[PDB]
Amino acid sequence: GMVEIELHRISIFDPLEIIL
Amino acid sequence: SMIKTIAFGRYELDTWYHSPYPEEYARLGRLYMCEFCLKYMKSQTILRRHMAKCVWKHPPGDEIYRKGSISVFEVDGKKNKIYCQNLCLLAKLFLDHKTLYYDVEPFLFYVMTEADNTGCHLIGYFSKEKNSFLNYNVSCILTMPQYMRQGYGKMLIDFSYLLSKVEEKVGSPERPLSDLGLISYRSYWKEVLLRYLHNFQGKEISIKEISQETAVNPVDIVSTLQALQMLKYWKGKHLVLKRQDLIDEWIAKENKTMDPSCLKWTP
Ligand SMILES: Cc1cc(-c2ccccc2)cc(C(=O)NNS(=O)(=O)c2cccc(O)c2)c1F
Ligand SMILES: [Zn+2]
Repeated sequence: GMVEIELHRISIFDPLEIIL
Repeated sequence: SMIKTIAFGRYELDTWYHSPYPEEYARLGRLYMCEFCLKYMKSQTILRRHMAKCVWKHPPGDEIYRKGSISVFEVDGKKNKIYCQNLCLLAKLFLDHKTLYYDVEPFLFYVMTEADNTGCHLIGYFSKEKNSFLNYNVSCILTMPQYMRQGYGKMLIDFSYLLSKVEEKVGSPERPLSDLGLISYRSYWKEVLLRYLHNFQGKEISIKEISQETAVNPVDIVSTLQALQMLKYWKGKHLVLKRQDLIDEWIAKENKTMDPSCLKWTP
């Protein structure tokens, strides 16, 4: 359950902190 | 074998792509269609005779959505083979990449209509495999030319993801999309996570939770997050950049919205 997007890979389950 | 125009309801439409109508019909270059049962005929005289006796006033199948003048009918290709074949041949006049027309039995067809002072008119549809093992929640998707770029396509796309949500699946349209269809999905994906992000005031988010709520595929969410320049990378962590520029520009937009409480359907 990972996404490859450019040039690294993300995990669907990792929390991504929202910012401004 | 090239058809140039069709007569559909009160509209005359230029056709765009080849569709394998029987050569006896195709070689005339022009088709006359009943807008209700989707039968195709050779002449307007024959069409006039047909409409005078045609019993159909709406698609077959079950009306599984109604709000105001908008309906969605679920048509089983195994139970309404002829209608669905006529639907697929019509669709092929406006979709370049559609390849299946006659073996409609593996498919469900979701047909959206609008009722008005004349009748209950076809707006568009999407087909869907009854068993997709590649998680396609849409096979082919189209609005009729007279309803393109007027919000109806966004309703159709939204309805496809509404079905996925009730199914508790995440899905994606099968590729390749038409030019306009890809344009429409990207715009819809952008609007969807702007609504999610505007309606959300936690401070961390996983792709999973967005995907689980919206039923949008994780791949589509990330490419939309990159398309909106909101997917940034600092140190070793990926971040999401909330552009209120966009939530406010989106907030200025508003009917042509699907109402989930008006869905009478279970998987
Ligand atoms: C999937 C799809 C296909 C076709 C199509 C494809 C091939 C042949 C004919 C039609 C048309 C539309 C449409 O109508 N898009 N415009 S939209 O509804 O106003 C719209 C849609 C999304 C976001 C918006 O902000 C506005 C569509 F969504
Ligand atoms: Zn008819």
